[PDB]
Amino acid sequence: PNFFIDRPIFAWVIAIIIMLAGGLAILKLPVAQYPTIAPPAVTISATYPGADAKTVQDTVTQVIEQNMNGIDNLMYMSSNSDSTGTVQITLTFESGTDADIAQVQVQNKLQLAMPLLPQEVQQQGVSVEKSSSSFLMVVGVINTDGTMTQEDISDYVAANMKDPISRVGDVQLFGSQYAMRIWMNPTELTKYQLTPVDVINAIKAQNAQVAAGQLGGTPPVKGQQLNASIIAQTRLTSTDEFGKILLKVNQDGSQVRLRDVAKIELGGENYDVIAKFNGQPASDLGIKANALDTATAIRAELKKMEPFFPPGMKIVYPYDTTPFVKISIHEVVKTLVEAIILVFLVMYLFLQNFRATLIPTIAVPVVLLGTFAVLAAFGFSINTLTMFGMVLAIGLLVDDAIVVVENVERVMTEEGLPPKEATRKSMGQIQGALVGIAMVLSAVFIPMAFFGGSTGAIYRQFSITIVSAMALSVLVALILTPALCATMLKPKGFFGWFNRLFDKSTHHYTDSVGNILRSTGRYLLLYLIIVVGMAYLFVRLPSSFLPDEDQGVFLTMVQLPAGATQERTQKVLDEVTDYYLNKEKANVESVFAVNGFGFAGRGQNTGIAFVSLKDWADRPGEKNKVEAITQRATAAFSQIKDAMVFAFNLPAIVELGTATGFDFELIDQAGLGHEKLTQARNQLFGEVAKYPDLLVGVRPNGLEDTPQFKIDIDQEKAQALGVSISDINTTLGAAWGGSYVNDFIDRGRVKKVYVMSEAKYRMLPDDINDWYVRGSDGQMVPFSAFSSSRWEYGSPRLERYNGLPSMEILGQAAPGKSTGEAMAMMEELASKLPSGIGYDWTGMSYQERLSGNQAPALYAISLIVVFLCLAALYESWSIPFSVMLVVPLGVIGALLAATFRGLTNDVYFQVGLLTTIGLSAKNAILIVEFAKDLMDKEGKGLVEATLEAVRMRLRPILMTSLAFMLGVMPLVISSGAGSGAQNAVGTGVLGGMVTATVLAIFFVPVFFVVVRRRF
Repeated sequence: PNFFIDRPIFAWVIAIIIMLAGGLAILKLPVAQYPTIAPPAVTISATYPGADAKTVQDTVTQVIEQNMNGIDNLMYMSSNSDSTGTVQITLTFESGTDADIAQVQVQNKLQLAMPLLPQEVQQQGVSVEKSSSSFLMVVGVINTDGTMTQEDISDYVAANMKDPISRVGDVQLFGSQYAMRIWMNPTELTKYQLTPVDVINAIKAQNAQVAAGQLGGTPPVKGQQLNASIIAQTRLTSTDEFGKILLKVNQDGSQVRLRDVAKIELGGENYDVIAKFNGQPASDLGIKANALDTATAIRAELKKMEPFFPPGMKIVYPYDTTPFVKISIHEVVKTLVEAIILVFLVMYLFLQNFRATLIPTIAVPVVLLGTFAVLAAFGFSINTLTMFGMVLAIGLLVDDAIVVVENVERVMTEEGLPPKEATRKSMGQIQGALVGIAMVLSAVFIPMAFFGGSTGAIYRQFSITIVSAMALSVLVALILTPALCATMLKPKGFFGWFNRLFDKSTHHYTDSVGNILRSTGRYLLLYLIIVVGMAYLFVRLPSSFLPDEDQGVFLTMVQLPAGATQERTQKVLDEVTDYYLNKEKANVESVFAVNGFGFAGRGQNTGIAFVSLKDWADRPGEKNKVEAITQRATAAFSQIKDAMVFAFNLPAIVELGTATGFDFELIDQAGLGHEKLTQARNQLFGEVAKYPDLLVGVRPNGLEDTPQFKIDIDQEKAQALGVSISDINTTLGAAWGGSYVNDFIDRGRVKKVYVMSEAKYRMLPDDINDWYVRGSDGQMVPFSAFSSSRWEYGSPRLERYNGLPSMEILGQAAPGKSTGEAMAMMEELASKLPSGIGYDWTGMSYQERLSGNQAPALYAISLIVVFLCLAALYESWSIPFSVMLVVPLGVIGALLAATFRGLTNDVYFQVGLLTTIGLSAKNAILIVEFAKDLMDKEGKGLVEATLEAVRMRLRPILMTSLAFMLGVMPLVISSGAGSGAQNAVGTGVLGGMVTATVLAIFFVPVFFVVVRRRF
């Protein structure tokens, strides 16, 4: 309005205020390369020392799966069961809910079922926690001295850091804590006729701590004048003085002390997990609100102890992402900077007035700040993509300002109107046009919130960003612009030539237009031909979900055959470290190799290797680039190999994996039995490999049967010999498996006690015979007495899906094939199989199929609402249609690019499409808005009004367009870190806009012409 044509500063102040607010935003908000994107998933952990997967499923898990019931938004419930007595159970809860609450919903249940359970486990640990696979980061620690061991490290740590640290979704500690370990000598127990049972018991007794009452505490006596507390034993505090743990005394008189018949050692709480950083032994932490603050408070909690470390105690940040992120963000900001400073001069071109250009110079930043303050009002996680949203906001931000600029400029110079009335005339013209364009453009991005999914939220954030940005841009366009002009604007040979040439060219081209408008059929047909090629492209699409880029690290798994060791594992893992360090040294900065932690649960035949790399400024070799490195290492690890080795990159999202892929999950409905499930499953592998035209990479994520060694016990003779079957089982377990006897103390820290057989006696079938047992009467006896032994094959893995023994199938559809038709193939093959066999999909292969294929609804709805705003501006049923025909034009321009260059589809792509769409609209909008009134209220010739409108306005349509174009260019120009997404974005919008803008100038007129002459 002109409320501000009373008052220059009132709006100056509004604006300074709003920018100040956006500035307030800078600090109080989050920072991340990505927002919260996954649904909230919960996990349960359970432990049973020394047994089978089948064992627990039949003892522990199956219970839980039975007695869970009544839990909100319970999407689904998967469960693993491994043969190290470990269970991880994952329940995903429907999107947009509260972990903090369902965690409890679930823990109450986990506690319904506990007493059903053992005392071993019930006492060991039964934990509830939350899902996070992608480790926020990692830390490693090595002994530079190279003199001590990993358990030393881990013990130090736990005594020092982990608890301070945990006060953060998860902390994981590879290794274990100092726990005392009683390595049992069986031979000498036989000598002295002892089953370990006596050992366990004597230990339970000689290591404890008990009440002592007090002296005269509660009711005293008359004249009593003293009170104190008594104290009994404590927990024995040394291996040495467990050596003193007395059992027995010989009849001769000699006693029986423990130390003489076993190794009393410090060792692992367990260790089926080992680490070596650059090959040198070390230990670690996997660490997981906020990203940067997290990192920095962590570095702080670290520094304190940094000087307090023992000698040869060095840290490492082997697996990290933060600096990557910051660098990406910083340069993506340099982007904005350069894009704006371009405009700074693009004005000077057609204005040449050091203050003809400053209103735009000024406004934009204020608007970006308004967007900051938007997300401030609503939080919404300042982060990368929501920042790209700022990038694309630019030209929208730009247009209306450029517009008013040239409007007033022409009104004054073309005619000689003082600033006030010149401007207010421009306004009497253009007031509502801008409202129109804004309401239009919003019709594109608004409809996306009602679109659901993790992508649902991606679109929510990016689009609401875009749209609020436009809102504020408009508002200011309608506030301060009107006065700035009459605030600094009074009523070359390096550019004079250019103005000359511009004037010549505009006349040449408008003349070509006057010539061609007479011809319509040919160019009319060309429009449709363009549409057809557009559809040809829309069908020739490659397709994806998101890209992945160098992040300073990557990974490689290692799988050995059934039957394995830490040793045959670690030898190979060492060959790997050797390769990476020796042949590709220049980029291989370090390595964090591991032994034990598999990717399909945990085990022995599994290993994982993290790879850390050099700086972005010293890794320019495209040949020795990230993915080519992996490529060539693969061949290196597919040649002289006797074990499977995937070697590859890190998908840069929290466990979403291949989106063109799928993960089928087969289930035994009705008591068919594990064996039949396996049979039909391998059978289906063999049967489905028949169609390598739709279905590719069909491997099971589960693992195969394995030699299980059974020891059958003949109850009869056991009873016959005065024996406790319990004594049998207990000797067995305490020797071979382990046992949580009790606790002891060290440095105010309690710690565990295990009593397990010495190593070299507990490793082989024949070793069994070395074991004896004390019958009732008292005489040591072998297992050979009553023990049968044999072999078979059973699985070490057992998975279940919501109640039921289930198996997994990792697969992918052909690239030019949706995952849906692959689901059709899978159902066709499997549903044809015997009764009792059901199935389901999951994860991606579930999520993306429950809601997919709605984006067309977005675009139809936007189309509609835009038609509406059009007729609103026009009160014309007929006119709107014309301008909508502008949609397709920019489209091809982007589409063709994806083939003109090696680029593909994603979110970014849909987004740039919608963007260029709204932009072409904006362009034609004000063109026609002019021409119409220029006809009606000037009574001009319809065609003549078109020509007048285009002539009076040709320079800015060029200006703003090309300006946004040049602002976007650098990305496509830009390479290096992050350049993946950067270029992916910069490409499509240029491609589309070039076409849209270079072409509308000839057909907007024709569209309107034919609309009017056929109506």
